[PDB]
Amino acid sequence: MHRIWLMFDPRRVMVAMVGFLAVLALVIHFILLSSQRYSWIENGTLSAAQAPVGAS
Amino acid sequence: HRIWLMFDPRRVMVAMVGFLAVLALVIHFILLSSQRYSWIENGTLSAAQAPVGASAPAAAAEMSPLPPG
Amino acid sequence: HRIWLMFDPRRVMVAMVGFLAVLALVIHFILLSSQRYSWIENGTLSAAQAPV
Amino acid sequence: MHRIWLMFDPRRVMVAMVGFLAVLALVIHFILLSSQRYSWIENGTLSAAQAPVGAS
Amino acid sequence: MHRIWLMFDPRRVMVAMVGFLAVLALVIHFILLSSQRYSWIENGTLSAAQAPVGASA
Amino acid sequence: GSSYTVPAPEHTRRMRGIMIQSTLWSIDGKRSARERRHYRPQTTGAALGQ
Amino acid sequence: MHRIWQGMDPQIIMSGLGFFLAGLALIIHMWAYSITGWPKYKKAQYNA
Amino acid sequence: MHRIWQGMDPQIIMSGLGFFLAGLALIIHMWAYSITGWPKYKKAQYNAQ
Amino acid sequence: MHRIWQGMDPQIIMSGLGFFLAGLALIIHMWAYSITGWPKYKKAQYNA
Amino acid sequence: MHRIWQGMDPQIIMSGLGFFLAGLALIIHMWAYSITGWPKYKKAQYNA
Amino acid sequence: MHRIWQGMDPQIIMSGLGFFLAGLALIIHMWAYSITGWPKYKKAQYNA
Amino acid sequence: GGMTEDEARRFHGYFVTGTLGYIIVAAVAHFLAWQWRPWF
Amino acid sequence: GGMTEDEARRFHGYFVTGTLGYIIVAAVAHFLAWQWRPWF
Amino acid sequence: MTEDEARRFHGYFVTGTLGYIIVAAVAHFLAWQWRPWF
Amino acid sequence: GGMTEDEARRFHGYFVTGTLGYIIVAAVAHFLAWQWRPWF
Amino acid sequence: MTEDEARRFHGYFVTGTLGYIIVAAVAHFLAWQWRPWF
Amino acid sequence: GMTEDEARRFHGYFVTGTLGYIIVAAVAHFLAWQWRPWF
Amino acid sequence: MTEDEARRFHGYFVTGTLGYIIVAAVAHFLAWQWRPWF
Amino acid sequence: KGGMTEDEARRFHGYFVTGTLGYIIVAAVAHFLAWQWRPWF
Amino acid sequence: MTEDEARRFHGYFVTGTLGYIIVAAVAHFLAWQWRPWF
Amino acid sequence: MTEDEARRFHGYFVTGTLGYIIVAAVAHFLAWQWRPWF
Ligand code: BCL
Ligand code: BCL
Ligand SMILES: COC(C)(C)C/C=C/C(C)=C/C=C/C(C=O)=C/C=C/C(C)=C/C=C/C=C(C)/C=C/C=C(\C)CC/C=C(C)/C=C/C=C(\C)C(=O)O
Ligand SMILES: COC(C)(C)C/C=C/C(C)=C/C=C/C(C=O)=C/C=C/C(C)=C/C=C/C=C(C)/C=C/C=C(\C)CC/C=C(C)/C=C/C=C(\C)C(=O)O
Ligand SMILES: COC(C)(C)C/C=C/C(C)=C/C=C/C(C=O)=C/C=C/C(C)=C/C=C/C=C(C)/C=C/C=C(\C)CC/C=C(C)/C=C/C=C(\C)C(=O)O
Ligand SMILES: COC(C)(C)C/C=C/C(C)=C/C=C/C(C=O)=C/C=C/C(C)=C/C=C/C=C(C)/C=C/C=C(\C)CC/C=C(C)/C=C/C=C(\C)C(=O)O
Ligand SMILES: COC(C)(C)C/C=C/C(C)=C/C=C/C(C=O)=C/C=C/C(C)=C/C=C/C=C(C)/C=C/C=C(\C)CC/C=C(C)/C=C/C=C(\C)C(=O)O
Ligand SMILES: COC(C)(C)C/C=C/C(C)=C/C=C/C(C=O)=C/C=C/C(C)=C/C=C/C=C(C)/C=C/C=C(\C)CC/C=C(C)/C=C/C=C(\C)C(=O)O
Ligand SMILES: COC(C)(C)C/C=C/C(C)=C/C=C/C(C=O)=C/C=C/C(C)=C/C=C/C=C(C)/C=C/C=C(\C)CC/C=C(C)/C=C/C=C(\C)C(=O)O
Ligand SMILES: COC(C)(C)C/C=C/C(C)=C/C=C/C(C=O)=C/C=C/C(C)=C/C=C/C=C(C)/C=C/C=C(\C)CC/C=C(C)/C=C/C=C(\C)C(=O)O
Ligand SMILES: COC(C)(C)C/C=C/C(C)=C/C=C/C(C=O)=C/C=C/C(C)=C/C=C/C=C(C)/C=C/C=C(\C)CC/C=C(C)/C=C/C=C(\C)C(=O)O
Ligand SMILES: COC(C)(C)C/C=C/C(C)=C/C=C/C(C=O)=C/C=C/C(C)=C/C=C/C=C(C)/C=C/C=C(\C)CC\C=C(C)/C=C/C=C(/C)C(=O)O
Ligand SMILES: CCCCCCCCCCCCO[C@@H]1O[C@H](CO)[C@@H](O[C@H]2O[C@H](CO)[C@@H](O)[C@H](O)[C@H]2O)[C@H](O)[C@H]1O
Repeated sequence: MHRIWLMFDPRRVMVAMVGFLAVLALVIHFILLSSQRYSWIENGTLSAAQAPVGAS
Repeated sequence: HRIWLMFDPRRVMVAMVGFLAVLALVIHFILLSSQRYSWIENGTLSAAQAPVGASAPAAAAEMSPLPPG
Repeated sequence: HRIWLMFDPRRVMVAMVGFLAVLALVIHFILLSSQRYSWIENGTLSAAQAPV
Repeated sequence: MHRIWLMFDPRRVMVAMVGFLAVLALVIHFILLSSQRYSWIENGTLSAAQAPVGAS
Repeated sequence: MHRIWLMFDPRRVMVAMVGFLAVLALVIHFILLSSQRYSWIENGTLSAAQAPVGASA
Repeated sequence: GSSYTVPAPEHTRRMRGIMIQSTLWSIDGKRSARERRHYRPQTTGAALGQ
Repeated sequence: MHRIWQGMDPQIIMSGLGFFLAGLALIIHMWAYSITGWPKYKKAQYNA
Repeated sequence: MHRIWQGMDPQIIMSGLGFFLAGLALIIHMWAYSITGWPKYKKAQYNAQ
Repeated sequence: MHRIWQGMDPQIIMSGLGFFLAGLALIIHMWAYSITGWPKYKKAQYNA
Repeated sequence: MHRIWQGMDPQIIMSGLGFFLAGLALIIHMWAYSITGWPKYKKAQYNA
Repeated sequence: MHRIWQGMDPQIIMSGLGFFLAGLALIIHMWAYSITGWPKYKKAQYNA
Repeated sequence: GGMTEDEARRFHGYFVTGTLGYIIVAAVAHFLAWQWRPWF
Repeated sequence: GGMTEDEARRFHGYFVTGTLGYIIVAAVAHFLAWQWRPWF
Repeated sequence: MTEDEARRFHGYFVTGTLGYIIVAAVAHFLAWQWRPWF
Repeated sequence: GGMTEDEARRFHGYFVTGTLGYIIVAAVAHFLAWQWRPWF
Repeated sequence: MTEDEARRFHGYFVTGTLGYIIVAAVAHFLAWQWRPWF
Repeated sequence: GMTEDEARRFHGYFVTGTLGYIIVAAVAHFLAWQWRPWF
Repeated sequence: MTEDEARRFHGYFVTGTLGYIIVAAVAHFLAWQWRPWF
Repeated sequence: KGGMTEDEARRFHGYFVTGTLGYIIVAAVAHFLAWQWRPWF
Repeated sequence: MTEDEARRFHGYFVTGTLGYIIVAAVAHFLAWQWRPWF
Repeated sequence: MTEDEARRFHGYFVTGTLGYIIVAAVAHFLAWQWRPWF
């Protein structure tokens, strides 16, 4: 299993992994911030029963 | 397998990871843009309250001013 | 088998995989854009109540 | 009529034939799909008497 | 009569002939399809008396 | 408008470009092209008795 | 009379003759179905 | 008369004959279903039950 | 009659036979389901 | 009859057989659930 | 019968078996929760 | 290619008997289908 | 090229007996189905 | 490319072409039964 | 290659034993299912 | 590539292609059960 | 990369583990049936 | 890349593929419990 | 030289004329039966 | 580019061009029977 | 690199990855306490 590091450079893999993880985290945080239910900067103080819910 | 003699694992691994990434992102985005599976807004609804059969090409108004937001 | 002496198996398989992936994507997209087979929204409808 | 393969490379002939045939099949399928009479994805369950016909 | 092939390459003549013939067939089929009288995908089940005719004088 | 009513498919445009009526349709008059401008009417298998 | 077959492959002659006969038979069978009206009348009898 | 087979490949001949016979059988079976109307009437019997 | 098998790979033949049988069996099972009305009637009994 | 296994990997044979049996069992279990209506009726009995 | 494991290391086999058994147990536990009505009834009692 | 004269003779014999067997079997099938539902 | 004449003959024998077994078992299935819900 | 290889390839090509044409004929007959275009 | 004559024969024996056992237990499963909810 | 290499690749290619067609056929059978298109 | 004796011993251990798993699952299924039968 | 290296890589690739592929099956079953799509 | 030298060319002519004749007779019988079934004139 | 092989190629090419026109003439005959354009 | 260098890097990488997953899981548990999404 460790032998994968003889096929792929650990330096390149770590750099690519960090870049991907940062991009994914920023995208998820931004998607949540653009939503109605999870726009926590404005409505984060609401209780879970006061938070917006999509149309039923 | 002999498939790894014709195809170098180094290149096919990157192609495979890219394909799986784009496919998963496409499916999650399609689900997020649907009425029935827009889980970030309606995930707390039960299965009986979830929307059904709401294709409706003009499901929303096309022309309107911007909201105050 | 001797076709593979006239055509490279690597190139043939790469072209086949690419073409088949594109075709599958196109068919799934056409079905998703339709009214009768918009399964993300319609999937729970029975066949009688599906659009025609 | 095998001598045609001595004038034309079988490899290039077969590649060009496959490409032309695939494009032609796609064009015919989509011409049918876009028509009113032969949509077959919305109206495929209709019988031949209920299918649309062009205006007389 | 068969000396014509000594001035023109038969390999380069058949390819041009096939290409021109394919293009011409596609163009004619498409012109017919874009017309009203010969839109056979839609009105092909009509009889010759029911088929559309263009405006007269 | 305070509320919104979803129109019938036959009254809905397929093309969502804003200026399509004045840039193309005002100069286009092909019959089949005109037909493909809107969605087609729909029903259900039960309503058709099938 | 047989000298006309000289210098040609028997297989190509048979293949061309088979293509000729198959196409002609399909065309004439459709022509005859239209003239006689056979499948239509029998099918109408059975699909009453 | 057998000399027509000389110079060919028996596998190719069998493959082409199989393709021909299978396609012809499919086409004529659909033709016969339309003419006799067999599955239609038997399905009507077993679905009207 | 066995001389037809000469030169062919038995595994290729078995793969082709399995493909033929699976496709034909699927087609005819759907055909028979549509004809007999099974399992529609039993399913209707158990899902009243 | 055993000579059909000549030249083949036993692991590949077992992996292909396992894929076949898993897919077929899944398909037929779904088929049987629909036909018998078993989980549906027992869920209705327990969840009501 | 033991010769089926010749040439394959045990660690990979055990990891694959563990993956299989984990997935099966999770899926069948969800299935059983849906069938039996547990813990929905006990949760309803305790959240009254 | 292949199919020398002798194997051509043998294959012609086998092809002819197979063709005749197919012919007779189809004849019986048509005979039964005629009594079941004649098409003329 | 595989399947020389000897093993072609052996394979032919096994193929024929397998085909007969399949056909007879299918015949039993068809008899049972006819007793259950006859077609035409 | 000898004439032997050309002939051997041509046999396979003709067989494949015939298979394709026959399957297309079956498809066209099915489509005609479902919804005729003439 | 692999699975030589002795190995192929022993593999054939164990394969047949496994197939027989599998068919037997599946038959008992179908018998129980038929007693519980017959499908014809 | 040699002839035996071509034969060995042909075996896997043919088996994989045919098995893929069978799996697609089963998928179409399930889709027909859920919502027929004819 | 396993040998003949290694395969034999591994197969014995594998059989014993499978039997233990089966017995434990049988006991659990008996308890669950006594609690809430599913047929 | 030798044959033994391909064998060794194939073992790990197959086990990782299986684990990933039907950890996805667990995910799909959870989603079906929450909100069925058929 | 090429295909169907004079001897087998004559033999090919013999079989070909035989086949053409047989085809003509069987087609004549088919047209006869068709005429008694549904005459087209 | 010898005159004998050019004779063979002329025979084949003229026959092919000839048959193409005849098949197109039959196509036009069928089209005229279906929907005349004059 | 050598096999033992890859061994040591693999140990460190595996530990880091699993620790990251656990910390993210705890963050998700906290977010569930604040505002559940199902
Ligand atoms: C209404 C019709 C009748 C009936 C009438 C008949 C008659 C009559 C006959 C059969 C025959 C057979 N029938 Mg039936 N049969 C019925 C219902 C069934 C059911 C069922 C649970 O409903 C099953 C399992 C079977 C099974 C069988 C086979 C044992 C046999 C055909 C051999 C064969 O498959 O060759 C094909 C070989 C194969 C391997 C087929 C493979 C097909 C599967 C589906 C492939 C799966 C691939 C992959 C795993 C899929 C994954 C998909 C996922 C989406 C990823 N029948 C009903 C009750 N059946 C024939 C026979 O031989 O009988 C002895 C026969 O003559
Ligand atoms: C309103 C218009 C009509 C109609 C009117 C016509 C008319 C009229 C004609 C066609 C012709 C053709 N039509 Mg149109 N057609 C209609 C609808 C269709 C549809 C469809 C989806 O509805 C399709 C797919 C076609 C397709 C075709 C092609 C088969 C053909 C053009 C060949 C070509 O380009 O060769 C390009 C070049 C090539 C080299 C290929 C040649 C292939 C031909 C079929 C045979 C060659 C024979 C030659 C001697 C070789 C023999 C070999 C030996 C046997 C060994 N038609 C509608 C209903 N069509 C034309 C034609 O040629 O018909 C025969 C023609 O004249
Ligand atoms: C419905 O509307 C429309 C369609 C319009 C209506 C119109 C319909 C029309 C016009 C139909 C025309 C039908 C037709 C004619 O054209 C039909 C003609 C059909 C024919 C010819 C069938 C012939 C079948 C022959 C068979 C089965 C032979 C099989 C032989 C076998 C098995 C043995 C081979 C030997 C081997 C392998 C070993 C040999 C030794 C070897 C090798 C050795 O020794 O080495
Ligand atoms: C809306 O209406 C519009 C659309 C406008 C109107 C339309 C109009 C037009 C223009 C239509 C055109 C029609 C047309 C004609 O032009 C169409 C032409 C069709 C044709 C010709 C199809 C031919 C297909 C042939 C195939 C698939 C053959 C495949 C060969 C195979 C499988 C064998 C290979 C095996 C090998 C190689 C192994 C041996 C190798 C060996 C021994 C070795 O390697 O040595
Ligand atoms: C729902 O609607 C539709 C879908 C229409 C309805 C469905 C319809 C149809 C058509 C269904 C078809 C079903 C079918 C088709 O025939 C089903 C066919 C099923 C079959 C064949 C099952 C066979 C299973 C065989 C098993 C389990 C054998 C296992 C053997 C083992 C374990 C032995 C291991 C050996 C070893 C270890 C020796 C190693 C030695 C070595 C290595 C050495 O010696 O070196
Ligand atoms: C709305 O609908 C619209 C869209 C309008 C209508 C659409 C219409 C159209 C036009 C549809 C077109 C369909 C089509 C086109 O022809 C469909 C054609 C489909 C085809 C051909 C599918 C073929 C699939 C083949 C596969 C998957 C092969 C897999 C091979 C495998 C697994 C072997 C792996 C190799 C190995 C292991 C080698 C090891 C190395 C070795 C041995 C070594 O190194 O030696
Ligand atoms: C709900 O709806 C749907 C889902 C549709 C319903 C349908 C469900 C279906 C169809 C389910 C199918 C289930 C199934 C069968 O198919 C399930 C099959 C399960 C099986 C086979 C389980 C086997 C478990 C085996 C175990 C635990 C063995 C453990 C061994 C151990 C611990 C020993 C390890 C130590 C060793 C070896 C020593 C090393 C020595 C060494 C290294 C040395 O000495 O060298
Ligand atoms: C909305 O609907 C729309 C979207 C529109 C419809 C669309 C539908 C479509 C088209 C779907 C397509 C699905 C699809 C196919 O196309 C899906 C295909 C899926 C597949 C195949 C997934 C496979 C994943 C495999 C994985 C994760 C493997 C991991 C391997 C690991 C971890 C091991 C690696 C480490 C090693 C080896 C170390 C040892 C090295 C050693 C020893 C060394 O180096 O020496
Ligand atoms: C309705 O249509 C509209 C348009 C409305 C009206 C108009 C219609 C019109 C104009 C129709 C015109 C029809 C026509 C034209 O004249 C029709 C002409 C038809 C003709 C001539 C058919 C000929 C058939 C010949 C056959 C079957 C021969 C078979 C030979 C065989 C089996 C023997 C082969 C084997 C051999 C030799 C042995 C090899 C030995 C070897 C190699 C050796 O010995 O070496
Ligand atoms: C709307 O109305 C608008 C449209 C505007 C009005 C229209 C206007 C116009 C401009 C119309 C034009 C029409 C036209 C003329 O200009 C049309 C011209 C048509 C022509 C000429 C067609 C000719 C076709 C010929 C073919 C198919 C030949 C095939 C030959 C074959 C198969 C033999 C090959 C065999 C070989 C090679 C083997 C030997 C090998 C050997 C020896 C070896 O290799 O060794
Ligand atoms: C609506 O939202 C949308 C977005 C649409 C929904 C979609 C979501 C999707 C698709 C998500 C996809 C998620 C995903 C993909 O699989 C997620 C995958 C995540 C993964 C794998 C994370 C892995 C993290 C690993 C880490 C952090 C490892 C750290 C290791 C460290 C720190 C050790 C290194 C230091 C060393 C070694 C020092 C020693 C030096 C040594 C020894 C030396 O130098 O020698
Ligand atoms: C919608 O309605 C429509 C569809 C229209 C209505 C339908 C219409 C039609 C026309 C249907 C057509 C049906 C048909 C056509 O004839 C059906 C044809 C069916 C046939 C032929 C079935 C034959 C099956 C043969 C089998 C199972 C043989 C297996 C052989 C075995 C097991 C032996 C090999 C075993 C080994 C071990 C190998 C040893 C190897 C070696 C090397 C050794 O030992 O050396
Ligand atoms: C190993 C592969 C799978 C093999 C098994 C697949 C088939 C499954 C067999 C199901 C067998 C259960 O068998 C079934 O048991 C139940 C237990 O409630 C019995 O049920 C009986 O008791 C219950 C509850 O007390 C009553 O509601 C019911 O009316 C009565 O019949 C059924 O009469 C019997 O048919």
